[PDB]
Amino acid sequence: TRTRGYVTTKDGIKWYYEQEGSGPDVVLIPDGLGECQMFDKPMSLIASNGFRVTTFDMPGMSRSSDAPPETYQDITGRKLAGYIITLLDTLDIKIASVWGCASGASTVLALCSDYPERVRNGMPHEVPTENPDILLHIHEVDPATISQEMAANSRAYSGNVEAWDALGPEVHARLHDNYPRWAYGYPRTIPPSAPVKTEDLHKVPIDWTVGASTPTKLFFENIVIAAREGINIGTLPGNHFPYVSHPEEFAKYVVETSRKYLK
Amino acid sequence: TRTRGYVTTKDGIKWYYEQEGSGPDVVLIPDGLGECQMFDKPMSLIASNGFRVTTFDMPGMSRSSDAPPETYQDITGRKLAGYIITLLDTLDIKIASVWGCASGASTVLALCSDYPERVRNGMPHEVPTENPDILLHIHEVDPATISQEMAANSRAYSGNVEAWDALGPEVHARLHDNYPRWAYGYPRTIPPSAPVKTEDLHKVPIDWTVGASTPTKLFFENIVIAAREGINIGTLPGNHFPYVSHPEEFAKYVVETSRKYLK
Repeated sequence: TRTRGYVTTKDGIKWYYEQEGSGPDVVLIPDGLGECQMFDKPMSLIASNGFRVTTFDMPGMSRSSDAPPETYQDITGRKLAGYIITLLDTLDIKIASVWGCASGASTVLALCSDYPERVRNGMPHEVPTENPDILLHIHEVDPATISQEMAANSRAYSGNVEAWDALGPEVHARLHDNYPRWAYGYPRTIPPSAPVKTEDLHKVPIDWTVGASTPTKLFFENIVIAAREGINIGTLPGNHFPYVSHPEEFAKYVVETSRKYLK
Repeated sequence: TRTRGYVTTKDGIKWYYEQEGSGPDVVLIPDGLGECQMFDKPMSLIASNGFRVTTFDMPGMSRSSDAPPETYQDITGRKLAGYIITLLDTLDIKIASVWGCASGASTVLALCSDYPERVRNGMPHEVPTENPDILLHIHEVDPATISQEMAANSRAYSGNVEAWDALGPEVHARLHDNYPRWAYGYPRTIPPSAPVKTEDLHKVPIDWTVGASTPTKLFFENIVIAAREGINIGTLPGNHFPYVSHPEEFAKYVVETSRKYLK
């Protein structure tokens, strides 16, 4: 059964989290928008394949908004990893298979690099390494405008607008409030903090992906870096949100990829 | 000064070709549509930097229509390379910097692999290694349908529909006649014959590119291969036709890339 609730960690964050299943641990880290309801559908699919799946809203986002200012400002992959570690310690998850897109992907990599003992295998998807043109001045306009622009951008990069709309009104209302916060703390600090250096990439197994429909230039360095480092790299259908656009295919990938590292 | 001409080579092909400038040779091999008029603007731009630029319509296409059927059936990069070598001998171009997209890129690689003495440096763009979904059965369709389908596909993937439209009605009238020809002879045999083996890639300098706006999956294999093989890889603005969509950026890429291997 899916359990849903809150837990407050020693850093002051009141986390909203969800769990389902039993078996080896799989952790699903949201993308920058910090909304874990995006994992609902695939979560059931992955859990039913023999894994305990854990997901959560990110600090200051959505239902995890009751968190100290510090937890949502000047965000890096390493900063978020530190908070995730704390959360995992509280939930007693010693080792796991970790997924993450965008800033979630940065966190995955930071975990692979600085907390190898806790990662069975990392699945990063579209690691931000450069700040995209369309988001250069996102923080320069009114909050309401940010919400509107980001709402349109996210939909456009959803990979399936119908499924994006189908996330529901409750999710979209939460996203509306996350957009400005995200813009102030993420886009400028996340990309330069990408742990994509050679010394970050070889302690644990990594399976890297990029969206099949995502314009080549956006995550082009992701591919090149992976290939050069001899790390498995491929695409997933969709764009920025494979777990929303193609939940079945997304679940299958996580299951198969994690299943191969089990022993 | 732009010279335009026709010349019949010993294989029976009546080629149509154009040339401009003086200096080291630059050859612009068209894409699968074999329409060299798409290189019009950039041709002058390249030429003005001290290069003799040569382009031509491809066998069976457009103004090089008068050609033996064999020359546009069961087409591979290697078959095209052969025909092009003969033409180069006939125009007395000994060594050249060669650009090519799609099947033109397959041709470039074949030239780099089999006729290395004739290539100063190769510039392949979007080498087909797989056949996309859409063209999976466009060879069992019919001439009017194909021209309707392909004309839209190309516009879509043009990278700039205004510029594509601005090519003119003569151009599109010729393209109209080529679509089916292209379809019966290219799609099924070009991708499987891609000269992207280890042995094909290290005899001469190669600078590989992919479209910046092209969906990642399409030429994902190109990136992985280049990176794995230590070959320079990057993006160019646009999609499939950077010479049409972004003439100045294209011309700059070609000139700068070529200048690297001069003197």
